[PDB]
Amino acid sequence: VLRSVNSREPSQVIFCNRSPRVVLPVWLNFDGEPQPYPTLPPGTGRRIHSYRGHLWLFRDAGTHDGLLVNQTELFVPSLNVDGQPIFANITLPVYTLKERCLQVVRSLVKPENYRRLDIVRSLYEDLEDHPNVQKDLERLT
Amino acid sequence: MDVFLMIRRHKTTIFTDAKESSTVFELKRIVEGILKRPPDEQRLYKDDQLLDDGKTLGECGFTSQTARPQAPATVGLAFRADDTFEALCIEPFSSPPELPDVMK
Amino acid sequence: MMYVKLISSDGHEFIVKREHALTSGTIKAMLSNEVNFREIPSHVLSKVCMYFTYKVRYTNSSTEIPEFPIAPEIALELLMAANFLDC
Ligand SMILES: CC(=O)N[C@H](C(=O)N1C[C@H](O)[C@@H](F)[C@H]1C(=O)NCc1ccc(-c2scnc2C)cc1)C(C)(C)C
Repeated sequence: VLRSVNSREPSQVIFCNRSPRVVLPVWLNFDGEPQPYPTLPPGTGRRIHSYRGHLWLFRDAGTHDGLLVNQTELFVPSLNVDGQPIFANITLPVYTLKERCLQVVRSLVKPENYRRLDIVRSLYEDLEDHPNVQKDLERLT
Repeated sequence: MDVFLMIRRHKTTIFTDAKESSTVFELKRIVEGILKRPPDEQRLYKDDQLLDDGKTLGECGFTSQTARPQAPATVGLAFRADDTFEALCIEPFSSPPELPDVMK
Repeated sequence: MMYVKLISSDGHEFIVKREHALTSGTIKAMLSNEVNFREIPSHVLSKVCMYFTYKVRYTNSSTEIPEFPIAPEIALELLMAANFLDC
């Protein structure tokens, strides 16, 4: 269902990383498989060639935490007006305090040791259930 | 520009925001609305420095880029009891425990 | 402006805008103007209040969003508080 369209109509795009994370751009190919592309360091930009109807999403390259692009989950390049590229502004979401705490706890505790933490079982489960693109694609469908 | 503050006295902490251009006296009116004490019974501080009523929060160094929503700047507060003002007393927050082994 | 008082296990009294406290469905239920938290110490509850300020300020805003900072030493206790408060 969620897949790029094979339009062959070029669309030039600027990926702008306005987050403090290393960004992994992910292209959804014609069968809907996620294809990872080169990462963007924090604060950096890249002018890239894409196509109309193509679907992109953006993740923290290290943790796969979710990021937003133009304030939403998916970015689809559109028709260029007057030869101008489309801007893909990549930003942190306002994570819930809970998800933000899970991020920090995950970065400090090796996964073998989640169970050793003195917290209710359901928080072990929340930590183990770390962000992943597959899961989100199932969600977004 | 908004500045984000914690106004602190003893074991009391008010979270609020104000304009950089607003005055110390105007902050006292804010505290008055919350703690029911008028400006003449209030002293505001930045650290140990007593703040002048007529000055802006900006002039007293509370700026949009230092007094942030996720890291607000602290304004000290003292009340007059009868004739004289109590000393500035701010109770520290509790201490975090030691990091568990598995977080080192 | 309407304010509510949130009281930490160690007696610190945090006074925040009512609107901000209602970020938490748990707090909304404890109110529906003071709530005592017997398990949340001040070094955790202060951060919770900072988060309310942060969330209200940066929700539906296009000004670049900074990272919400959480020191390692408080992260575990903040997690538990966040989970209790559903925020
Ligand atoms: C006609 C077509 O659809 N071609 C595809 C294509 O050219 N694509 C798919 C996406 O729309 C876009 F990725 C484009 C493409 O692969 N462009 C090359 C490209 C190279 C590096 C980068 C990035 S991302 C972060 N840094 C860089 C340098 C982005 C795009 C492909 C993969 C079948 C050859």
